[PDB]
Amino acid sequence: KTVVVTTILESPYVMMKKNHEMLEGNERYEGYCVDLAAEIAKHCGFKYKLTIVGDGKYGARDADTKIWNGMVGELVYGKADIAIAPLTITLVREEVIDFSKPFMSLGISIMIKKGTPIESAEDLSKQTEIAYGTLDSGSTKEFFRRSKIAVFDKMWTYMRSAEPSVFVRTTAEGVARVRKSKGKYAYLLESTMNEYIEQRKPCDTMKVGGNLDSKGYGIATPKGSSLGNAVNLAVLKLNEQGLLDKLKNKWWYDKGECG
Amino acid sequence: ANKTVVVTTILESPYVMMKKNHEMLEGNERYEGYCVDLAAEIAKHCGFKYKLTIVGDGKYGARDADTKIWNGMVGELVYGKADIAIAPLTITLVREEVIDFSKPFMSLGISIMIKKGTPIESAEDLSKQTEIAYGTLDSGSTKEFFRRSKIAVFDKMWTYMRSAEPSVFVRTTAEGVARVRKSKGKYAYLLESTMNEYIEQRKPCDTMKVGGNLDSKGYGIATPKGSSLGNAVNLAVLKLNEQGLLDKLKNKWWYDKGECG
Ligand SMILES: N[C@@H](Cn1oc(=O)[nH]c1=O)C(=O)O
Ligand SMILES: N[C@@H](Cn1oc(=O)[nH]c1=O)C(=O)O
Repeated sequence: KTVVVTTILESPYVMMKKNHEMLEGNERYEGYCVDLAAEIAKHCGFKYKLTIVGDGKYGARDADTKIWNGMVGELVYGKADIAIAPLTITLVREEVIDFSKPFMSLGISIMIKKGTPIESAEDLSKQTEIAYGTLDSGSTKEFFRRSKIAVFDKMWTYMRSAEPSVFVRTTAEGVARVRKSKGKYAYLLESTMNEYIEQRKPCDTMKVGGNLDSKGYGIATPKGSSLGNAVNLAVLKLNEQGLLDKLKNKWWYDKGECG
Repeated sequence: ANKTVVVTTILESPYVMMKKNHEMLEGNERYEGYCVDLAAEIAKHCGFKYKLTIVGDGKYGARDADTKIWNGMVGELVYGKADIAIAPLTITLVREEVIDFSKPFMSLGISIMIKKGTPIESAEDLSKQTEIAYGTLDSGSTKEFFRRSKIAVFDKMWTYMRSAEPSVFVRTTAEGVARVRKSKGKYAYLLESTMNEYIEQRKPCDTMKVGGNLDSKGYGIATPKGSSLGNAVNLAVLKLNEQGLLDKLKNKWWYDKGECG
């Protein structure tokens, strides 16, 4: 049986190849997770079909309906057999789906328009001139909503009531907002996307401060899936062979169009 | 029928260390450290009583080629001598094949420790010279890394280390640190970044971590394959990290009382 892989269009993990309109199937995409999927499948011995998550979200649980959306939802409801994307390993998710050991490390970080008067999260919380938000339906937003740390708590109180909305539908939108806000908007996103955007034209953004936390991305499968074991061992072998580092260098620093 | 959980761990600073008056203390009270605190937090969150026991052979864990017998903490789990391992045990493929690991509670990578002033800033530097000797810890993931690497530079380093005389391998991290400190810069030690940065903050502040890490991995809490404690332990680790506890514990044992400024 062909394995259904749910993923999300997020640079440089999964992107549409140039001329993708005349391409079909898996050949339409390119990126770190596209290469990763190939390696995993190769090591686990299964054929697969890449599909972009329907609602374009990562995965959150609606406090009301208590339904899961994004990639997490597709795994939970049997729409997909596995998730191969920059999906953050978290407690709430781990309670409904399984995660392989992490294939990449990261932490929430700050992205600013070059020249912006901000060096840390604490800075952002002390001022009101510069707005700041996060992605929706993701682990970053949850981070602030559940944080009991003074600074983060303060930032959350501000963000959930900010007007206009400081939350964005996609990372691209958060980035575009920073670039077009003349420094009046700072975006909170994972260090991985941050450092990637940092090395791309027009090279007008940069990462400031340390990471707010430390965690990783994991390949996810429906709770109690037979693929779980082989996938986990595959991630470990790939990391030990140095493949994960090669892929990281290939989609991140190689083609460094910035200075 | 709830029973006291046997925790195998290892005397490795600052994860597990003997308290000052350890001889006036008994049981778990004899020890202090990052993993001692971690054990308490996990036990609390999972609701179990435990007994900390230092691994007999003082090794992390390796499979003897030929007899296929595992030693160290990994062996304690495999042969049922312990119920769980709470220590800086590196999550690796060969180990995950015989025991279970929770998600990472700490991140690290192999690194280089030098005596200050030593003319080395990378693994490549080490591989192109013979004046400065270098080695790793025995029965661990670092030695296995070089032994199994297909990467040119690392293969070259392993080829040199495995046959150097006298032996460049040490039985304990402490022995490796001593060798770096007393060898006038003629010895460089390969060890995990975590131990490296801890030592860098200890007197007499004569060692330094140089270059980036050779890899990126983590430490996990290990349990015998199929253990019932597995699930709860994994979740506990995740909750602790999200609460910021783990970041707090590392600063406590690494920097809060650093001895080098
Ligand atoms: N990897 C995140 C998605 N997301 O990307 C960011 O940069 N922030 C954020 O929430 C997830 O798995 O929910
Ligand atoms: N955590 C390592 C033990 N060890 O510590 C080092 O610094 N190198 C090394 O092999 C393991 O689990 O085998």
